[PDB]
This record gives sequence, structure tokens and C-alpha cells, in this order.
Amino acid sequence: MARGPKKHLKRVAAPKHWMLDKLTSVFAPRPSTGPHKLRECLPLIIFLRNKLKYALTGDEVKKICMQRFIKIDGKVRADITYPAGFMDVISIDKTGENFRLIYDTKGRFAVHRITPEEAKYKLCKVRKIFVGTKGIPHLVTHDARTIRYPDPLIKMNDTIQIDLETGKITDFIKFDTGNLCMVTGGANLGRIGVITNRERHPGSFDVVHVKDANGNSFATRLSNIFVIGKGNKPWISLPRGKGIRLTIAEERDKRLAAKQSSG
Amino acid sequence: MPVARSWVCRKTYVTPRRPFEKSRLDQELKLIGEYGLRNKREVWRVKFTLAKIRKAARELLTLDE
Amino acid sequence: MADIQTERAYQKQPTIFQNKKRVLLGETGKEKLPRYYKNIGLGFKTPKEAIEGTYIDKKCPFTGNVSIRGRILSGVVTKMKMQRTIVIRRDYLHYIRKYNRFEKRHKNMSVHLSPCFRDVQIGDIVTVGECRPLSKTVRFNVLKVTKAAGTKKQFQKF
Amino acid sequence: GISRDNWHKRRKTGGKRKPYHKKRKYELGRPAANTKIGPRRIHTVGVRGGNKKYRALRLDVGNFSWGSECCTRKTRIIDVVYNASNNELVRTKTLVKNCIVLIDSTPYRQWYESHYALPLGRKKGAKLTPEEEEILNKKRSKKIQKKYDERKKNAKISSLLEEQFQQGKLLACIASRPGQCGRADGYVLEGKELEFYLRKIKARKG
RNA sequence: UACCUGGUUGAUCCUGCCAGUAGCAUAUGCUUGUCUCAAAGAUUAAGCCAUGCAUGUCUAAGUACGCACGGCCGGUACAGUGAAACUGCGAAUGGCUCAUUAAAUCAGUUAUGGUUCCUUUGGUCGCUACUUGGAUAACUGUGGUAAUUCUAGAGCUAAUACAUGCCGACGGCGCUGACUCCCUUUGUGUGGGAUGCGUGCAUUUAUCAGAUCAAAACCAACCCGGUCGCGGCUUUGGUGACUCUAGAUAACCUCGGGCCGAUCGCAGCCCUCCGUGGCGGCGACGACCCAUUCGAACGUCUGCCCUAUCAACUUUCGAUGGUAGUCGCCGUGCCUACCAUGGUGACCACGGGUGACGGGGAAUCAGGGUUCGAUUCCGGAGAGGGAGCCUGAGAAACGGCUACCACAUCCAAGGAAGGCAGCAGGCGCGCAAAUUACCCACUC
RNA sequence: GCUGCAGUUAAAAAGCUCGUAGUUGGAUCUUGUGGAGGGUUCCCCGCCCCUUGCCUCUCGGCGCCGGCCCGAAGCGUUUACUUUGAAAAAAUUAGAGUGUUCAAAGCAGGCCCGAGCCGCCUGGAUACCGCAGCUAGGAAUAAUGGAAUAGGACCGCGGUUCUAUUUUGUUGG
RNA sequence: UCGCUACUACCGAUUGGAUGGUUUAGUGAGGCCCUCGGAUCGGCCCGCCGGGGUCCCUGGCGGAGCGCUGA
Repeated sequence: MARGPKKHLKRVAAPKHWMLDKLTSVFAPRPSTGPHKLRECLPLIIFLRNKLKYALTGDEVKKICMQRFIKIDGKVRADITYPAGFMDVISIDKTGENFRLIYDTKGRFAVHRITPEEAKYKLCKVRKIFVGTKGIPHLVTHDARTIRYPDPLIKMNDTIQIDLETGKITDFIKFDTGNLCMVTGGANLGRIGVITNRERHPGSFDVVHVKDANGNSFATRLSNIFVIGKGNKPWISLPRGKGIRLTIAEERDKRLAAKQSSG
Repeated sequence: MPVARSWVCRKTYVTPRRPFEKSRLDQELKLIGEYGLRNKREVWRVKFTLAKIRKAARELLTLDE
Repeated sequence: MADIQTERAYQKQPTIFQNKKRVLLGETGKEKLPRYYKNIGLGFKTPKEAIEGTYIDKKCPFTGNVSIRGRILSGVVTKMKMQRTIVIRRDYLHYIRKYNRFEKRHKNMSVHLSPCFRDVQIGDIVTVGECRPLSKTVRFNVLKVTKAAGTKKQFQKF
Repeated sequence: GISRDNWHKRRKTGGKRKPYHKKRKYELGRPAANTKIGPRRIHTVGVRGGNKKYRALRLDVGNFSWGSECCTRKTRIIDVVYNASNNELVRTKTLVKNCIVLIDSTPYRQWYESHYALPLGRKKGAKLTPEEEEILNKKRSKKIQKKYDERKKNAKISSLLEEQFQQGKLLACIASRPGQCGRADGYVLEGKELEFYLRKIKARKG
């Protein structure tokens, strides 16, 4: 029977992009309730144990966090299954290093090291606009942040930049044609291109057409488009491969020609 | 009960349909004697890997160049 | 028309009020009731008979308390012995894949039809959209009526 | 116990259905409030999600609006006179939404007479002159009579209410749900609603 | 590897079936050296169960007068380790089985503009008071019954348990209008103004406003550039679509029965300042309301095995629909009153059967197919059979409670106690299925 | 036995005829020269007669010295079909890489001096995922439709009734 | 056709037997809701004594009404 909410996760039921092995276990870490959806996050334990390899077991992760070393968006978090997600920054002040979560072009989180002056801000997509009591205007972002008194030009689907020490808005990018974006869901996940057309339907879903640096074309539902730069230039540094999504025949040929992986 | 095991496995040979075909019996024994094998199953393994190779090449030859 | 209060309780539109002040009209008069009506969206148009009419119907899309959302469908008017509701027929082909051949099937829907449509007949074509549950078996409401792509009511001069 | 499910009853075709599961708690129902006229008795119940709901068993007083005059005040409830749904509800005096009731006219009369500087409910001079004339006439420097044309040129009430005010009672309609809110509360009957219910009241018994 | 062979006659050519040949999964017989994997009381009986275990929990930070153990001596609230008990949280997840169930469950697809939501994360948190009240548990002391995780009478004492309730920061702004001053006795244009009443967000009801467009001509009175007839204009946000969001007015308000802190732990400070007025650094715990996250619930479209030795069926004993209401978290014949006479079927309704839980899937396979799916992932249902209900954000819960029905244990015959389709183990059944072992090291 | 069986005599065509549902249903309504890729004429532009078939606005950028032009929109009589986008758990199946000592499996692993490298490189692909719903091109085949008790259209006129309440300097008439 | 030995099914007296589902009429445990009930337990009003003070606070003994008022 199901008389209330569930609190376990089977390892074959867990999100594919975490890359968990088949044979160590029956269970996987259930992500803690928080700012990002269960299908769309990376639990902090998988980042420290499986990606960075600073710990060999979940107990070695627990005694890294309880020493207060780990910051997410500039706040110290002691919870080992906290749901980190897209555009967040992780700082490890004791080893002296900083990371940002961004998609690899195969649709998984890359490790991406950043300089300490770039670790001071993040980019946020707008979800909602509304007016409260005494006529005060409010804004809501993709990561549950609520802001009072936004600039009256900031509309739906726009991108805003915030400083992490104060949480207030600094600058913004309008959703319109010719701006650079990244794709955050569907089959096109982890690709980058410029917006070239928006096609709209009254009821059901709008569709956006996007163009690559190499001149390829692709499309997706409007809910999967995140804007990252005015015109041709991004407001964030980008990982190896820059979102170009080369095919399996091109990938074979570079792997043979470059002789990488200790050939 | 749930368990951390896995259950994937497969067979690596097939038995012939005619058990006592005279033309088949001495052909298989000549391959055993020339290559120094233990039994008939050790020949039926090699016929099965060749059949799977030819089954794949016959599919790819249907598609456009 | 000339009377509408045929029920045991008084019938009126919500959100409309009549002032009992400045009531003088002389030897003649004008309508004591203004009319409430709305736009449905989705490129539909509100009938003249809803704006110029005097009927009360709470389940009406144009002049009552319903929201049009989800699927839009069409079918053929086939029975109308109930009051403010009708039955429509939907016909389709089902594919059976062992054979390479089709099978004819049908379903019926009960739908709500307001006044403002008043010349519908059996064999007319009707367009409908989803609502909240309106009664036990009713989930859809009439948005448009037509007799295009078919023969006339009476002779060809209609 | 009592339940409000859809699965106990038959489908469009006339065919039966068999039970899918035992009764669930979210399918629940409870007995009716049956609110009477009498001094306040209210009880409270815990509801799904841990919220509270108020159930009125007896009420003597309510809040009513005279929408024509923009006046609303706390008022005594006297009697019930019509119910569109069932005659046993007026025979046993039970209070529900869209019930028709009699209320005390006094707080509306006192607002009107002090606002317009005119009498309303009065029969003859013996109920005008001997007391409370000093509500109507006082010293009013440059506000005495002509400046009250802002009042006097729009003071006339409908004939159907001036006949009610002389008897000390008005007809009103209940707008709240008393078995759900704990309150009995509504508006004064006027115009064609008043003509409709006066015909229905007279045609039933009179 | 897209395949056949024996058998009707005195002999021949056919039809047609029987028998052979290969795989797969249940039982069973004979036989057995090494090494890596690993199914296993589903089929019959969702039949019955001796014994043991399977759910508990404390930090610098709710309550420490346990001589229980202890220090250099002292309570300056009071040290320090701390059994017990009170308070808080969890026990609604996990694990087991497949009886019921054929438009039901379930799958793909869509919707809440028809609802609720512990916790996390972000907003919000100023219409006797230098600190109030009484009363229980652990403990001490005296008992009752054949008997249980049974409990009674007496003496003490706590709070983040239970119950009260200020101070500070009212200085709001609208409505009344004694009087008073100026052009014009009134009306009508003014500026002051004694004095009363209401005045945060939630709650119930009623009312108001929501601005934009095309073209002139007269008249009362004037904005304004100017003076005794002409130029020129202005005001929350949002959806395909709201009786949306925000705003204004008149009242209500829940009280014993909505919010706005009588709480706890670390380092100390700055001064009309000698221990005073405060202001303040880091927190911990708590609570009303938005938005999130995890969901749950209800609804849309299309999809099902055999059967006519099942052809008509449903219908105030609610069947289909309308109007008003009750009940409910909310839409709705969900239920009640009044009214209408409807709704489904040869394109198979209604009725009956199923060694029927649905799906991802599995065996065999030239191409097309046939058969299977109790079973590790996902959804549903149920804890001997039916029914009712407490607590809580969440249950109609069974390692919770109350009763009837079927079994059955102890007794001093008055009474008391019970639920292995959890893990091992036993009886019964049958062709048919393993140890009453070790550990929280790994995964959670 | 759909692909794919059989019914004179081996098993098997109702004694005969009518007929509602079901399945099936005759012919017909716009083409060749020129250029690119490729050939020695036909698939993309523009044309005998129409090439998105029409059209003229207005909120809204372009081209140039106001006016005239070229991308949305009304939309092309309605559907099936076909080709293309989007969106659909993982494991299983197919399939790429990789000397578990080989293999069935697994998701790993590979370079370099000595230990002074306080290390470096690299994988965890990809396809399939009926039907039903969503979407943009094609127009053969098969459904479906318009004026015979004449209506399409012109910057065309006329009587009469309803009526938003704009443009005027506003509040009122 | 009649006769001998095996094996399977049919008809049927018997008011047969066991198990299960529908359903008329009568009875009805136990919970929840509503209208009543009131065992027992407190406070605030009238003496005396004591601590503080310009007869009241407030601890205690104690009796009449056991008023009024709460659980």
C-alpha cells in the first residue's frame, strides 16, 4: 500500500546521467528535498565520492562535510544529499578551488574549474512575475529565489545576473532573436546555439529553432531554452567542446588521429 | 527479495537437426583429428561464431551504399 | 422571452446589480438589466444572440461560469430529447496489424448546448471543448455549429 | 461510515460495477448542521490537512446589507418565511443559504433619519414630536436647510419598503453558508426580487 | 540451413491422419574429478502456526537536588560525567503475497482557470514586564489479584508540557464641524478649526472603479495661455481565455474556537561611565501567510481473453437530464426536495466464464506468426472473514483500537490474553521447493 | 491458410427467390520551350492560361530621393496516405570501445623517472521505442463539397430600424 | 437379434447430502453525531491570627449562604 510519501530510491530507478555501477548495491542516494527537481540535480555525495574522488565511502564524505569545508552559492551546507543543480557554484576554500555545474554535450554534468572572481555571481532564468499587498512587485527564478522590486523591464523567460554576497539583481538579458542559449532538457540536452525563430501555439507548447556555430539546426519546446548571452558572446566561461555535438564517425576519427588516452 | 546480483548469460553453440547424417559425421571427425580437439561441442562453438558474423554482414549489404 | 422566472427560486446573472436610485424614466423606458458576456479565446467568436439575449444559463461558455481548456473535438448531432443537452456521434477506423486492414467503430458523447444556438438539427456538424465535470456524464460544451461540407436543410437555395 | 464515492452506482449503459477496494478516508461525509433560530451555539471540527471548520447549531443575529443605500449593520433575525427547496425547512424553522427571513428594521431607520434629516417609520404626530425631534432639527450655521438639497433631492424610498418600515420588519436573503462559516449573513430584498417573493409568499398561504 | 522420413495395396497414383526429428521448462531415474557464476513452499491449502529476532532516538544549544560516580571549596542561577522520567520526532517508508478485479486495474497522451500539502529552499516577521499562575512524573512510603508491558491511596519538585498577559513607537488618515475669516444677505467659491468615531495582515457578506478609439456646431461654468473667445492632456501587473492580481467604501470578526517570540548556547563590548544606558557579533529552537520541492486526489482522448445452449437492457429501491440546497479538501445525482422522460445495443449492449493482478518483458521463429508473463523495475490490492473508529501533514493502519463471525491458549471458573501472505523453523497438502548460522565492514 | 488451403466423384454449395444492416462500386475536370546540379529531353527558378490563389491594410523594421515597394496575418473546400520535426523510465535486446589468464560476464582502464611525478591522459557511445495525440512540406490515388424556386461582383445607389458614443478644450445638454 | 467378460456416459424414484451467492419480512452489537444529565474538583464574595502598609494585601485555620462563576 501507499499511505504517505516515499523515502528510498532503487539504483536501476535512479537518473541515467549519474552513471552508477550495477553491482555494488540495491539502493542509491535519495536527493534531499530542495531548490532543484529529483531528476535534474546532482546529490553532493556523488560529486565528492564518484566525480572528484576525495572520499572512498559515504562515511569519508560525512566527515568532510561536518568539518564545514563545503559552500554552495556562498552558503555552508552540512547535508550530504543536498540537491545541487544547473548554474550553481561549489567552493572548497581549504584546497583553494571553485566549480560550476554545466552540461557536457553528451547530456551529463561536467567538472568545470573557475577563477575566484567568476565564482562571485550566477545566472538565473525568470519563472513568474506578480504583485503583492501595497502594490509591491515580486519575481521568481528557476531555483526558488524570490526578489522584491525588480526592474519593470524584466519579463517572462528573461535571464538575470545576481551577486552571491547580497542576493540582489545586477544586470539582465532579454529573450529575443539572435541571442546565445543552452538547451536544458529533451534529446538536444547540452547543445549551445543562437535563437533564430520562435513559433507559437495558443494552448499547448511553443517551439524554438536554434542554430549552431558549425551551421547545424535543431529545435525544442520553449521550456528547455536558457539564454546565456546578448548577441554572439556568453556571460559565463564554457567547458571543453563548447556545445558542438560532433557525430560518432567524427568522434572515432579524432580518437584515432589525436592518439589521446595513452596511445 | 531484491539483491545486488545479475542474471545475464547465454549459450555459445547449437546442436545439429539430423543426429545420424553420414556425410556430417565424418566431416566433423576430420576437423577434430586435424586440429587435436576434445569433443563435438568444441567444433559446434566455431560454427556458431561464424554464423553470427555472416548474419550481420548479410543485413548491412541490404542498406544503400 | 417575455417571462424567464419559471423556477421556484429567482433567476439572475451573478456580478450584475440594479440601482434603486435615480429611477425616473417618464412616458417610456429602457432596459433595467445590463448583460454580462466574455471572449472564449482560441480564435472563437461570441454569438450575437448571447449579447442581445435575455436567457439565464449558468453552464453557458459566453455568459456563465465555465473555463474552456484542454482538447477541442467535433462530431455529428444525432439525438436531442434532453433539455439544454444533446447527443453527438464520433466515427473512426481501427487498424488490426495481423491483417493489413481496418475496422469501423463509433462512440457517443452527451454535450451541453446553450441558447444562442437555436436552429440546430439532426445531421448538423458541431465543435466542442472540455470543461470541468458539468453533470454525471457531461464533460464538453458546444463552441460552434455548421452545415458546411454537406447537403442543405430543404432545397439547394437555403 | 457515510461516504461520497462514485463507484457504488451504475454506468451510462445501465450495467452494474463490482467494488474495486474498501472505503477510503478521503471519500468521507458527515451529518448536517440543521441550524435553528436561538442564542449562539457553535461547534468546531478538524478537517483534511489539519485545518478547522465552524458549524452553527443556533443563531439569533446576523450582518445584512441594504445595497441601494450602501448601508450594512448587525441585526436581529426574527423568523423564516420562504424556502425554494423544501417546505419542511420552514415548518421546522431551519436556516440555510438562499433562505428568505424577517429582520429588525431599527438600525437602518436610525441611519436614514440621522443621514437625511427626515422621518421614515412614523404613523402620526404622537410618534414624531414628544422625544428625539432633536435628531432632526438643531442649530446648523450655513448648513441649515438648503445645503441639505445634497440629501433631500435623492431621499425618496420605494413604496414597497415604506410599507415594511411601518411594521418594524424587513425581508432579507441569506448569502453565507451557516453550517460551514458559523455565520448567518446576507442582503435586504428590493425591486423585482421583492415582487417575486411577495407573490410566492401570498400564493402559498394568505 | 526458406529441408523432411516409416505406416492403407498383389503392385500404382492420391487424400488424410498416426509415428519419428530439434528446442524450451516442471517432475523423475542412473552417474560425477577440478574451477567461475546462481534459480530455489508460485501451481495443491490468501490452509494452521510452538520458540527467538524483525523500530527506535541526545547535541556547545527544552526540563539534572539520583550519595550513582566525582574535584580541593565555594553553588557567585549552577561544575563535571549522568541512570530514570517528562517533552519533541519517527513508527503512513521498507519487506511479504497474488485472493479479489474485464473500460475496472494498467499504458501512452493531456488538465486543475475544480483541490490539499510535514519537511527543504527563498520572501515576510514594530495595530508583574529587569519576567505571571497552579500541578503532575522520576523519587520516598503503604497496598490489592491464581494471572498480564494490570494499577490504587499518601508525601515532594521542574519546563520549549499546560494556562495567562503587558511594555515599546499611535505621531496614522478618512468622516463629523461648535465656531471663525474673505468676495457675493441665502445658495455658491474659501482657508482655518474646538470636540467625537473608525483606522495592520488574515476571516464572512455587500457595493465601487479599472482609463486608450472617428468628425464637426451651438449653450451654462470654467481648467489654462491670459482676461472681462481659442489651443492642449495624464495616470498596478498578467493569460489563448477568469467572477484573476493589486486598489477604494460600509460592516463583521473565531471566544474557551486566527498571527505579531514571558524560550536555549558561545565570545565579549561601547559609554553625561563605574558597573550603568543599552546595541550588538555568531547562532539554536519555534509560528501565521506567500512561492518552491516531494507528492497525493479527481478528470480528458485511444487501446482487452472466451461465450447467443446470453437479444434486448436501465428506471424515486437514482436510471438520463434541469433549478435551489446539504455534505465534502474541491468539480459532480455525491445525497435531499420539486420537475422533465430520458440513457445504451447487431459497429454485440445487458448477462455468464477465466488453473485472469496490468505493463516493461520471455521461449520459438525465412517472411508473416503462435504461446507465455505468481516471480528482483514501475502501478494496484490485501494482512483469518465482514464492519466501525482514534491520533496525525499523511491511515479507514492491523508488529493501533472496538464489536460480531470462524478457530484457539491459560484459570484458583470470578477472569485474562490472540493474528508469521517479515526472517529462520514446524504441521498439513501434494509429482513438486534450503540453516531456528555470522555482522552493521559495504549500499542506503 | 493475412502472405497462403479446400467444397463434380476423397470431409464439404442453404430446395428456390426477394430483402434491411455489412462489404464492394464505371468514364471525365492544366502543358512544353529557357537557366542550375545531372544528362543529351526530366527532377529546383521563371513562363502560352493561373505559380504560393487572393488582398489591403495597420500596431509593428526595411530600400531610396512624403510615395511606391518585400517578410507576418485573413487564409488557401474538409480528411486518410507519405516524408520531416518535437516529446516518450532504467534494466533486457541489438551495437561501439576495452587481452576478466580465454570465455560467459563487468564498466572499466592506460602512460613515466626511483621515492622527490607531490602526478598526467581517457571512457561510461549510438540505434529501436506499434497504435492514439502534437507538427511542417508533397498532391498521384480514395473519400467529400458549391448557382436551376439564379448569385458572384462593382470604391455603384435608395428607403427604414437598431446602435458604440469616438473626433471637437473639458464636465453636463 | 439373443448370449459371456471388461470399461465409459445417460434417465430416475429418493420431498437425498454438502458448500457458496442473491433476496422478502422481523430482530440488531459497537462506534460517530445531536438533545439532556451533573458524581466530583476550583476560584470570587462574610471571622480570627501573622508578615508588609495607608482597614487592604496575602499565608493558614474554620463555619453559614454554599450565593456568583469555571472545569
